[PDB]
Amino acid sequence: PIETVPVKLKPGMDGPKVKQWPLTEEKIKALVEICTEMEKEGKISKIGPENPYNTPVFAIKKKSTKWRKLVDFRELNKRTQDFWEVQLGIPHPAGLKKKKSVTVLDVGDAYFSVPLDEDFRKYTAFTIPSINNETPGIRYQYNVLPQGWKGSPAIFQSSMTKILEPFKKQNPDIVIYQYMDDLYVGSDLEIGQHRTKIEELRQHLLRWGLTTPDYELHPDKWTVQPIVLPEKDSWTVNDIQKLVGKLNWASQIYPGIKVRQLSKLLRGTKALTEVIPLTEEAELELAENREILKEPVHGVYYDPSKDLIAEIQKQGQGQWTYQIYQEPFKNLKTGKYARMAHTNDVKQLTEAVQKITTESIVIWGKTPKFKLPIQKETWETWWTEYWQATWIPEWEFVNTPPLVKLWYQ
Amino acid sequence: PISPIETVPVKLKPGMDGPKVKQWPLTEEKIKALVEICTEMEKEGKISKIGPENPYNTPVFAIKKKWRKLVDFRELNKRTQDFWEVQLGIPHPAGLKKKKSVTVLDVGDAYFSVPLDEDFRKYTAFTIPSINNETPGIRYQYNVLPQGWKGSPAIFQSSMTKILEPFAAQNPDIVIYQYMDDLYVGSDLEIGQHRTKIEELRQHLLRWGLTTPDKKHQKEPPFLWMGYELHPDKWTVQPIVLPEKDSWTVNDIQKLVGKLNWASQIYPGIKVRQLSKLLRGTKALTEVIPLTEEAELELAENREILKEPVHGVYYDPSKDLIAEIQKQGQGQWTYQIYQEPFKNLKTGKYARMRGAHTNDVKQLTEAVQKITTESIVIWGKTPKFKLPIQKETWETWWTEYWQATWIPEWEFVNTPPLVKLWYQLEKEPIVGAETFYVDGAANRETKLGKAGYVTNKGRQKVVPLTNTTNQKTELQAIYLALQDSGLEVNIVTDSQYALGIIQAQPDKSESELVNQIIEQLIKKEKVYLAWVPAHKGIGGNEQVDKLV
Ligand SMILES: CCC(=O)n1c(=O)n(CCOc2cc(Cl)ccc2Oc2cc(Cl)cc(C#N)c2)c2ccccc21
Ligand SMILES: [Mg+2]
Ligand SMILES: [Mg+2]
Repeated sequence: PIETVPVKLKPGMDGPKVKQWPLTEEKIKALVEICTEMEKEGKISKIGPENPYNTPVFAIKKKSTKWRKLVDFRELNKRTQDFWEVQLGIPHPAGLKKKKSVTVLDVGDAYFSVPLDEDFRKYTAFTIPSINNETPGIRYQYNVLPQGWKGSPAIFQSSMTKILEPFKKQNPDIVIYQYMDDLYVGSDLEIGQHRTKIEELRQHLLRWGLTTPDYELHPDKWTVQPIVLPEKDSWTVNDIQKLVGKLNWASQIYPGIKVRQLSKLLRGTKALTEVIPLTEEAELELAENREILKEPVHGVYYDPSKDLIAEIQKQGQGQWTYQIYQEPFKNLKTGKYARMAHTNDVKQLTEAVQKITTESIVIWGKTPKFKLPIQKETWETWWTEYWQATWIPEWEFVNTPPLVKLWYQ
Repeated sequence: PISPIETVPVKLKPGMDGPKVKQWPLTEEKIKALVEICTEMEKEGKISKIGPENPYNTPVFAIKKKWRKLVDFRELNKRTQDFWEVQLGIPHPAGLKKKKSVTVLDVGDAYFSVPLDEDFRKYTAFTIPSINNETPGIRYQYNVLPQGWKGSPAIFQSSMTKILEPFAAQNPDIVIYQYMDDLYVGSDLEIGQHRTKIEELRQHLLRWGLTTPDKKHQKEPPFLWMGYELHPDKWTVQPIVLPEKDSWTVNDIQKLVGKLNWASQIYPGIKVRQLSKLLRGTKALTEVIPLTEEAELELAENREILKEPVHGVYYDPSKDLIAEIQKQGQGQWTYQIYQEPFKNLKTGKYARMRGAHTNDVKQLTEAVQKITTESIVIWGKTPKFKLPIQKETWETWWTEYWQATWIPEWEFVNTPPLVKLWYQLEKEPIVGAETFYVDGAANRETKLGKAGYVTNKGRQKVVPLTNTTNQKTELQAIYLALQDSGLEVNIVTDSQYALGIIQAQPDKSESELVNQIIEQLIKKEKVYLAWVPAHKGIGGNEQVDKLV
């Protein structure tokens, strides 16, 4: 709380200038309440028009009648990557996925002590908007490490790693990863004592001055979920077709596949609804390719130079299925998601995205860029309503339908 | 005049420096008229003579139509830092809050009334010529926000904002909206105290240097503001004059589509689909364009709508917000926003198809989006929606649609026309219905093709096609199997294109072919459509891919 680490943008990069989304009068009001207080506690200050930069700003409800502010530093983050990835990069423990339990702790109130480089604050500017453009927004910049910027944890990393040194000494079977404003704590304890070892930590942290929120992921379940060829009692031509098609598509992922014997087992222009039966030479390709679906793929290795790409697909019945990858047909991870007259499609998507993003952080220490199946403007309107996370992935909007659907179910 | 307001610091863009554009000599009459203004601007402190030490210079010219002074800051604007963008958007009258009375105050010399940073005054240096004569010019600098400088609108607005903060605290029963050089004061006081408050404010302003007009010179309703007539209990667009012409150029159709769009906020029913299609070519502005038949009609119907005048009403927070959507037929929708059943807040249209194939359920959904975004911008909330669609029509569609959507709280309305799913493909195949195995192919280079089928009942056909494409035939193939089929039919296709197009269940399309497939699909009472890999000898497509 005295020395301000210097921050440089990557040379020939000006700061962010991103349009503020318009907000419901409800949500504005909260941000005024919240900022008026932040400004008294000195964490932010009003700014003049000699500051052109701006970063968007939302209001979410955390877990909680209490409104919280969420700032979208995606742009600034891109333009500071030199600083929070190379200069003071926090390295990623590639084992947290192994542990049988992982708890996530919000530590981002840590940062509001640390003052922010005097010269860098201009780039944190945000705007509280007004309605109908009655008057120009209220303009602040940050005086302290702001939650949501990737520099913030990168700076604090020393103070964090010191404070953590006692606890890592006492119990060195535990792993602790810091992604932005979250500590991911994994352990192989049975659940009962994991949850107390998490209380320990909590109160360890809390008595060195780090308050924390007063959510257990078992990566012992994560695995590429394989393609399922529904065997039934009956069979038809149609089903032989649906069957043939699935398998032909799969040939791009598992070249080791064949169906000629399938494709000859209906060689006659027949009605679709013909209950055709099972053959020997044909049946030889069902089981023979049915277990190849149990065998994993070959040569699928996470390139850390490349972005992760997540695709989700609505599957009906509150079901959603996702695949993460970097090169087509080379799927690193794949999963499914489901809700429990309480849920709506968006809420579901928003939850799914959150879930896929955490998995992502645990595994690779980087978030994926989402191909969201929704209409840009609908998302840009309702995503903050079920958003609980302190961070925000990149996303885009697939307006091209899938057709595959079940193919990935 | 120059004020005791605090200055904003200003910098030039990094690794740049001040302009040095020399000045073309002007008429000895002009050079006269420049000095008359300069010194009377100097007396008033706005500018200060300087020694040639200052190396900077910016062109000056002069003009009239009382002579006037213009400066070419363009060169300076290029090297000055960027500032916080000013209000790009303007408040929509429909969302202005209803107030007992409304005062409009324009400030004068607004920019000249505000001081400019001292260390950034040098770069504003100009010079007045001495009718050549090898006579040294008059070197002057600004000490206030220069006109047409990049920094002026933003710094002025800061300054105005801050100058108001005290008053606004001591009088929060009143509301001041800010716009460029104006101030729009609205109150719910009695006419005698408001006039008092106004005249009070005017004095606060004057003590900070900002001049403002008398009760005698205050603009009086109705107010011609940003292409709107603002009345004290009603707003509308200004008068609109669509021209009648014999020939229509691109520039003309644009200005027309503009005006028509402008009108759409308060004049219901306005359509612009067919008119805007003309512009599709997006070619030269002076190119003449023939009017289509449908376009001529649309302009006619529009003309009738603007034949009489209609007005919008202001916003009341203590009243609910409502939105109603009415279909119009050509992928054209229209809506009205109201709190009370005959007094509309505003109106508009949604017509974007967003693709060459759509269905009304989708489109209506997209329409609600548009309305929600605007509602939120204008009134900071979203409206209760009154929609011509059955809760059962919608749930069916979205449950079965591949994208995700959010249908805000909404109640039915019966006002026909109503939104419907005209057909629905079967989810499972049909036992005891003929199975057609359609395929169709075309040679790119020959630009000729053929669609056909084959059935389980041994029925076969091939129609020949000229001037088409693979895609065009893939659909004709289906079009055929519908034509030659009973009221229940199984079609089996190798083209994901054609499948894609149909699975979407469009009810309206740019392609006539698809509109006709839509026709046939409506008659049939059961259609099942099924995909199989082409050139994979699935059994039956093989036979139909062979007759091609
Ligand atoms: C019973 C109603 C009544 O007397 N008037 C009324 O309600 N309006 C609409 C509300 O307008 C304003 C509200 C506020 Cl808080 C502030 C200013 C307003 O006016 C503006 C706004 C704008 Cl952006 C530009 C201009 C110009 N030029 C004026 C009226 C508008 C005019 C006259 C009377 C009323
Ligand atoms: Mg004006
Ligand atoms: Mg349509």
